[PDB]
Amino acid sequence: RNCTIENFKREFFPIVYLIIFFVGVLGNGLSIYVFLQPYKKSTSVNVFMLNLAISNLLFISTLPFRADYYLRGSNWIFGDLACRIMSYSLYVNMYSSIYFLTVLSVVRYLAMVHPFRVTSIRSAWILCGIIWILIMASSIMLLDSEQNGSVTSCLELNLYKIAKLQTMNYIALVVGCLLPFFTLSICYLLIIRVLLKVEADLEDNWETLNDNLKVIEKAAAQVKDALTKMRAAALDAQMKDFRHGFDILVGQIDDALKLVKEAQAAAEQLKTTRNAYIQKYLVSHRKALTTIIITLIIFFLCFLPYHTLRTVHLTTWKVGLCKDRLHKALVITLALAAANACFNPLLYYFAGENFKDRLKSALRK
Ligand SMILES: O=C(O)CCCN1C[C@@H](C(=O)O)Oc2c(NC(=O)c3ccc(OCCCCc4cc(F)ccc4Cl)cc3)cccc21
Ligand SMILES: CC(C)CCC[C@@H](C)[C@H]1CC[C@H]2[C@@H]3CC=C4C[C@@H](O)CC[C@]4(C)[C@H]3CC[C@]12C
Ligand SMILES: CCCCCCCC/C=C\CCCCCCCC(=O)OC[C@H](O)CO
Ligand SMILES: CCCCCCCC/C=C\CCCCCCCC(=O)O
Ligand SMILES: CCCCCCCC/C=C\CCCCCCCC(=O)O
Ligand SMILES: CCCCCCCC/C=C\CCCCCCCC(=O)O
Ligand SMILES: CCCCCCCC/C=C\CCCCCCCC(=O)O
Repeated sequence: RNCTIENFKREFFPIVYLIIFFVGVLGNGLSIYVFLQPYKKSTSVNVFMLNLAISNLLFISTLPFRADYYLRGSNWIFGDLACRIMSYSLYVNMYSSIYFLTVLSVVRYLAMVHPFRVTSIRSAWILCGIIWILIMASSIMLLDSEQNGSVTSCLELNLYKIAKLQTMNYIALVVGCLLPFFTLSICYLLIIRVLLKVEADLEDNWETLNDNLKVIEKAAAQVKDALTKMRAAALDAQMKDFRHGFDILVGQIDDALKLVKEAQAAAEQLKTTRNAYIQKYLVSHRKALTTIIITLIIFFLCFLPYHTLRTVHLTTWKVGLCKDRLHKALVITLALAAANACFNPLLYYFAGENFKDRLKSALRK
């Protein structure tokens, strides 16, 4: 090991791996504890988040061993099977995470489309199981093949595996990184488009309501006229129960008129119900937009630099050449990719589904 990158590695990896370990145990242990708290309602997004956190915490449990490897001067003492498992756990976590994130963004988009619409929980579990099976079967090759002599080396690129990984990169790069990032980019576009259009419509709706209510507030002959115009507009607008409730408000006001204080007072009750109708949409859009922005940032930080540098490192690799500068850049972006496993609970906190509700419930206990 003549190259200087090895001296860099033996100090750098123990630091970042142990930081990720402790931070990731705290975050994921607490997140999983919160998830499993009983709450009157549950959702498929809770399924996807729980699967992500379990995957991340499993991966995090391997990091003290990798740190040990480097702290011993790059000598593996944990046996051949354990080395195999290091490799396998790294890559299974990474791509299961990428797919759980992609599915989560898609789900939030599809939800913001339908704010008023167990059945989908079992489907969420079925989908998770599909993802696990496909990635675990695609990764078993790592389990097939501690190599070194006079010392025991694990975690190292070497001649024996170079051609193999050159082929596998090709697939994982395309199907495991770039295709999901493409899916995310379309999801961002669609989220922004739908959000802008819906909120423009909602502002128009609220504005016309306040116009009609200001007319009723100012000026009984014209009160009935305004209420009948509003009733006709509402009838043409036909959420059957919601429309019926608003129309019953209108009919109660129009009766209290046709029977000036009671009807004008009843006119205000539409305002709070309309504000609640607006807020339902606004909450769905907040959630979808937060999810997609945090997820794109994770991809730009954790996954795309790593896959880029990894690919070039493999393509230019030669037996008797160090390439210490490219190799150092790769080591750093590998740390970032690993660190995703402690970054993800940010998403549970800022875009969870009754996450804070479950947390406040836990705090009561
Ligand atoms: O420390 C250091 O000096 C630096 C790192 C050395 N080092 C250590 C070495 C090591 O791991 O020991 O790895 C590299 C790789 N590895 C790959 O380029 C790879 C490519 C593909 C791959 O596939 C796993 C299974 C993916 C299954 C899958 C999931 C999907 F979602 C979609 C499609 C598929 Cl197919 C694994 C590694 C590339 C460059 C260097 C190293
Ligand atoms: C992942 C990164 C690269 C995404 C950046 C892509 C840019 C080009 C995206 C982000 C938001 C997108 C816009 C979102 C909304 C609309 C309104 C629609 O009526 C025409 C397209 C238009 C104007 C989109 C054009 C493309 C767009 C500007
Ligand atoms: C909504 C905005 C539009 C969404 C789109 C934004 C995200 C693009 C995603 C993937 C493209 C990846 C393209 C990478 C192509 C590289 C091909 C290449 O460089 O090949 C090198 C060499 O020729 C081979 O051996
Ligand atoms: C992530 C580090 C390496 C992990 C290797 C694979 C471990 C799998 C662990 C947990 C997956 C949980 C499986 C639950 C999904 C099945 C649901 C169903 O079939 O209905
Ligand atoms: C990673 C993100 C890439 C940045 C893409 C830049 C394009 C952003 C375009 C529009 C952002 C719109 C923000 C939402 C405005 C809401 C205001 C309103 O609805 O009244
Ligand atoms: C967003 C970065 C993801 C990974 C980087 C880790 C460090 C980030 C630390 C703090 C970021 C906080 C982002 C909060 C977004 C929520 C905004 C909102 O609630 O509307
Ligand atoms: C809940 C996070 C609040 C942050 C406070 C900082 C210190 C907290 C650290 C560890 C507390 C561990 C909480 C686990 C105990 C179970 C919770 C309960 O009592 O219901």
